[PDB]
Amino acid sequence: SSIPGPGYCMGIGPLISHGRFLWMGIGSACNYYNRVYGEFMRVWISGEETLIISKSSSMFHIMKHNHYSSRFGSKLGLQCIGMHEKGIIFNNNPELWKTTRPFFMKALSGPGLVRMVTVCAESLKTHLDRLEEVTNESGYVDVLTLLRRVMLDTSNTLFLRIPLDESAIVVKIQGYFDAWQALLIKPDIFFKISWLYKKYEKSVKDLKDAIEVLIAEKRRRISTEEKLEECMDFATELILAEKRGDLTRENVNQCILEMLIAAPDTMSVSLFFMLFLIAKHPNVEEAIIKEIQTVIGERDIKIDDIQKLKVMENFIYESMRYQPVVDLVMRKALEDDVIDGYPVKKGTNIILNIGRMHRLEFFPKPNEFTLENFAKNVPYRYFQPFGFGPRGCAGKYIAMVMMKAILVTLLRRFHVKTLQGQCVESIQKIHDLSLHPDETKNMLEMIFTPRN
Ligand code: HEM
Ligand SMILES: C[C@]12CCC(=O)C=C1CC[C@@H]1[C@@H]2CC[C@]2(C)C(=O)CC[C@@H]12
Repeated sequence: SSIPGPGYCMGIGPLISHGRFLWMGIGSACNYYNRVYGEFMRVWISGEETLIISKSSSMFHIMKHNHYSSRFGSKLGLQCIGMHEKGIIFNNNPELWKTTRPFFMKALSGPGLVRMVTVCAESLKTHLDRLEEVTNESGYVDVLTLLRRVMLDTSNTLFLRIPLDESAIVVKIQGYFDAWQALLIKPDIFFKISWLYKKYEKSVKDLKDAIEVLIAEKRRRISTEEKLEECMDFATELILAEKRGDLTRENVNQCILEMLIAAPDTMSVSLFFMLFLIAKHPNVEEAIIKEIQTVIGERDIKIDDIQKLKVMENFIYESMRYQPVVDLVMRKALEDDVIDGYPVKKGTNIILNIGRMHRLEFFPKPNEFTLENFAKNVPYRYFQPFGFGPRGCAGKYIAMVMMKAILVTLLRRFHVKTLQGQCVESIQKIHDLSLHPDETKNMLEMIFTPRN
């Protein structure tokens, strides 16, 4: 099988397609190109041939096998944000990625995942008592900012635990994400004309310098520390690995950065969307509340409770299916292969359009939000919200814990209303690297009225 997609008009196809990605945003471009051409098609980002693929089979092949455990993107852009051959998220050096990932994987499972269930709860509680910090005169809560701050507090107290300016760092993290998003697929040309990216360069510096402060203190505390065996955590594990000779200070520093931003970037937007679904789906809200009564009562949330919360689990999955935040995934082929029908050379970029795939394949009612879609056990090869295999989401397990943890603690205490008719469908979203609300609009606030 030869490959679908636009014509290579002797060097115009590549320029229009890259330009389309820049103009529309990565995610909407992927959808455009899938809807026009096949569910398996070719495009160019910069020069290199880049496949955009929504076919469940192809997705599964790619994530399963070890010769796709790379991503891609502008080397100059990645260098700019400090992700070029450094952390793990966009660390495309196979050997260096291989050696770094285990640190993340240890921290996001076993005992740390058990700790997380209560660290999440206490953080949100603590923030819901300080609801003045986020609420209007008119009673409107800035849910996004609330969520970001608890995601950051949570992440800190589990992986690092140094005191910090919660509010300031949340704003800096947003700046870093925006920068990352901007520069990820910008052509080299862009980086020559340098009053066009100095803007972003400063966002990165601001976050990177704020974290250098924290990791500096963390270093001091480790050197003085007496019973070092007792109080292990992600930051420490890394720092100790450097102190052997396994890791580089620069790399450590990026991994710490990357762990802190991860949840503020993604969890908060997912829970936001989930809250807007709860608002406009009262049928489901009851079921969830009934389940909480049955299972938890007015006891504190505990690790053993989370498996029992079957309805909420399905709610989360359906929210992530229907309204994804991470609707697409970037890989690269490290060896040649045949993939479904088509041949794929090494160095070929890949974009798995998992958000489109969740509407085209397995589910009874793909285009409407219903828990009937998760009434019958879903095979993991028809629904990958986190990905799987050697480079799947490192937080995939702990994330589900955290989402159940915060929804329970919030919905226990507050009914959630949404201003006007506003719903997830009527929210105006940007659809570039991730899929998230356009924050330059308004009517993104919510209202929290008590229970009992
Ligand atoms: C709703 C929540 C989340 C979703 C939907 C999500 C989804 C994803 C997806 C699709 C990937 C790409 C995996 C692949 O290429 O197959 C990914 C990567 C990643 N996620 Fe998440 N994620 C979430 C939360 C988190 C959290 C809370 C953390 C950390 C605390 C995290 C850390 C990562 C990391 C480190 C990677 C990169 C793995 C690598 O490239 O080696 N994620 N995530
Ligand atoms: C989940 C994630 C990591 C943690 C974080 O801080 C923010 C994001 C959002 C973008 C995700 C990324 C992981 C890698 C993804 C899936 C891609 O290959 C394209 C989009 C990108």
